[PDB]
Amino acid sequence: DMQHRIRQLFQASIETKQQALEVLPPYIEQASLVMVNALLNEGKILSCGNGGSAGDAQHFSSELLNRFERERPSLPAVALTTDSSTITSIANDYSYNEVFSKQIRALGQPGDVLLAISTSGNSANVIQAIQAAHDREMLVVALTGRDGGGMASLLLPEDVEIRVPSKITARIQEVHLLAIHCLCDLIDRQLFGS
Amino acid sequence: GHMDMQHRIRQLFQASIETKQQALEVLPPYIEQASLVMVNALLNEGKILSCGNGGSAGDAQHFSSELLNRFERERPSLPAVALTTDSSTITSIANDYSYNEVFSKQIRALGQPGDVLLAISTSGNSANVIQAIQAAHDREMLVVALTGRDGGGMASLLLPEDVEIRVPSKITARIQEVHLLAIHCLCDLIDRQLFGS
Amino acid sequence: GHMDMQHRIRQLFQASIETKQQALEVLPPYIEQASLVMVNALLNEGKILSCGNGGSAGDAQHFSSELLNRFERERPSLPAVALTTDSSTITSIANDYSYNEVFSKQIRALGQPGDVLLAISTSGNSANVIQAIQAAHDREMLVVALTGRDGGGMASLLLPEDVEIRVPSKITARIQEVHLLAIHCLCDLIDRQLFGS
Amino acid sequence: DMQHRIRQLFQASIETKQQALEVLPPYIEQASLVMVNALLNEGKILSCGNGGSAGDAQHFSSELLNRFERERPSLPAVALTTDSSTITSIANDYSYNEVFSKQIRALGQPGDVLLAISTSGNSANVIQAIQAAHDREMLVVALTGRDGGGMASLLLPEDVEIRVPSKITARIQEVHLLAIHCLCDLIDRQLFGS
Ligand SMILES: O=P(O)(O)OC[C@@H](O)[C@H]1O[C@H](O)[C@@H](O)[C@@H](O)[C@@H]1O
Ligand SMILES: O=P(O)(O)OC[C@@H](O)[C@H]1O[C@H](O)[C@@H](O)[C@@H](O)[C@@H]1O
Ligand SMILES: O=P(O)(O)OC[C@@H](O)[C@H]1O[C@H](O)[C@@H](O)[C@@H](O)[C@@H]1O
Ligand SMILES: O=P(O)(O)OC[C@@H](O)[C@H]1O[C@H](O)[C@@H](O)[C@@H](O)[C@@H]1O
Repeated sequence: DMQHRIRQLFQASIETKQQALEVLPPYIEQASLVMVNALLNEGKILSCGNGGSAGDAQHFSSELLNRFERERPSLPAVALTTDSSTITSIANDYSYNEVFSKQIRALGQPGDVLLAISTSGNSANVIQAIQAAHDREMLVVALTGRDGGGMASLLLPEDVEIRVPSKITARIQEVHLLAIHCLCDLIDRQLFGS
Repeated sequence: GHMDMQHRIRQLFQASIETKQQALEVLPPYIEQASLVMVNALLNEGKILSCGNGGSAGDAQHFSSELLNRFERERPSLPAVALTTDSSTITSIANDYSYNEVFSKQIRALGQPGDVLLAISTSGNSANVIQAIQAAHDREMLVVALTGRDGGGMASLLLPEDVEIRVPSKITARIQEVHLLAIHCLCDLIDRQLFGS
Repeated sequence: GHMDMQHRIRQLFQASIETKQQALEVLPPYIEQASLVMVNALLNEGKILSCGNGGSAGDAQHFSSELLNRFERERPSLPAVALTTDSSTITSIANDYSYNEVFSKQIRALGQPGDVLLAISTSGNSANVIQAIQAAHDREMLVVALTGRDGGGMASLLLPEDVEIRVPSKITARIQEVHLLAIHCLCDLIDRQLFGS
Repeated sequence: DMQHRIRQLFQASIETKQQALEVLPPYIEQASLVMVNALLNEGKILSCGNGGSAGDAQHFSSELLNRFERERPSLPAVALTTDSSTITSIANDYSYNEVFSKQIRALGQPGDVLLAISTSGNSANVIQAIQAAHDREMLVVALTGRDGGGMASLLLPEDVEIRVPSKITARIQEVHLLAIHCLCDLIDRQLFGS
């Protein structure tokens, strides 16, 4: 029974990826171009998310700040989910909704990029992070799922949404991780060739 | 050299120095009781969980790292865990439920009878820490509360076996400075009591 | 639309999909044994410690947060602790001694007989994780190792009661993708076994 | 006996502060001006350190990104000690000595400031962080103790050292924390008046 349940999970994950391969590629490519153009212009990338998505935020920032595959220079990315003093104080002093937006308002420079990760598209703090990136004239790459939630209504024409065609948070995170490896691979290829 | 700046810095140093002098007059008894609660917990194979917000979250992990690595003398690592460092845990709990549960949910899972909670707050009024204390009580843990001002809601929740180290100040930055020194004192007393000398 | 980019993305998706298909053929038995080791530890009031480097450190805290908060079903928080999140602890241990001791020193302090170590490495060759396994053994803990390639030095250290989930791939990013899914499977099996349904 | 030991610690801490008040103020002021000038020119501040010093690094970044005392806008600071994926991968892949320097090379922009914290002045990774800030044309504020170690030999004329007159790490960290509150207070006063 457990073996069957595991297979069923592997299979659902495989199917979700096959469904995502049918619609995500163009958005994944557009998002990598948005990020490469920012990196080429002294810009940096900020990432935020909650739970497994906070793990994706820092997964992305480490691939860039250290490396993805080939040896190359560190690239500028900052995860907004890791400084516990900043996060706890903001949430404590005002509200949890401001933990990312408040850092973006300080760190965001025009032309920088915000990688906003949410499987529901409905996390208040990421919705507010997107508003704050817009206030700093930043472009937004949003990794989402379901119907895109409030995050999708905030996206502007230059922003890019990568909406996983799934309603299951765990499946969604699995594609998000793959999507991030694609972005890291495409950024390296674009900046340093194949 | 600029007028206001050199004056201001001197004024801040003096206020930090004076605050420690007042604290020196009332905190020693509490700092000692608190180190004994911690030492007993450690001897009984228990562990210490710490929590706080902002500068206090910095203190929570400063404490944890002093024990897990070392304070001064070379000795084995001691069991402490700061409840403020796992961003996935913290963000998912706050995002799914409420920021008020970030520490308490971890304590309910991790806390064991006889463990100790180091609850840090300069006002004594942070809801998450207040809920952490209630969770430590529900897990039959003792609480060492580092506070300031009038103790706030944290103070009224403390039980007879708990220990409060209330800094005699209303200024958060002054209270944090004294909390850091108090933590260095607890680490020092814990080594003294556990390994002697 | 650009030639190479759309081709490359498709190629990466396919390689991720194929890797999962190969993993689907060999990992289920191990994933199940590993969930049973974890479930037994949790039932016996033990806890799970997780560690790893880079993407694997992300996985270590993803695992910890799934248990401390929730995976899918509403249920009480479960005891897990990622050994990779406390920066004060990690930096002081690496700075004073060696980066190789960052996990092992925490395990020696925190680990208890019957606890479980989730050791994550795509090569199986990270020294700190290798030393973490040796420390879990010294604390009479069982080890669940998420690896890849040929298992590396981590594989040769495993004992008969330990469980290895070795992804059939040599590519780190592919192995991490399968490690994430494996973790979702363990969380799913842990809830199933602990609360039924 | 324990009461006496505690008093002795409080007293040693008080004395160390009194000794620091005799020599630190000019450096503390110079460091706040260096930081204010960077913030006034779209620059940001990066902080790093180990152990209690990593705690100071993020203490500083939170005071700026959230707030110190008065309500004011978030200021740009990034602690390089908090993203565990970045830190572990760099140390794992190369060596622990590169955990900060590698992030500075990516994130550092000319005119930014590095707050490098070390009670000994001799931590390899902070020594290397200072070299990397110099490569990015950044100024350095170094919080140190003892004789300044390798960090002090790397400082350039525009950099500022705040060397606590103590050899005891715990005393040194106590002054560092006070020094950081001074910097936060001076930055607020300079930027938004008294
Ligand atoms: O993906 P979001 O809708 O932005 O929510 C993220 C987190 O709050 C977590 O929610 C649940 O607890 C789980 O699905 C987690 O895995 C998720 O990270
Ligand atoms: O010390 P508490 O009252 O529990 O509050 C802690 C934090 O929310 C922070 O509040 C303000 O932002 C500042 O005073 C911080 O230094 C403090 O850590
Ligand atoms: O998976 P390991 O062999 O134990 O190594 C983990 C990390 O050091 C990182 O190494 C490289 O930088 C990359 O492949 C990362 O994705 C990986 O986490
Ligand atoms: O202050 P450093 O010389 O840069 O060293 C920092 C850390 O390695 C730690 O060293 C010892 O373990 C203790 O003194 C810690 O408090 C300190 O943070």
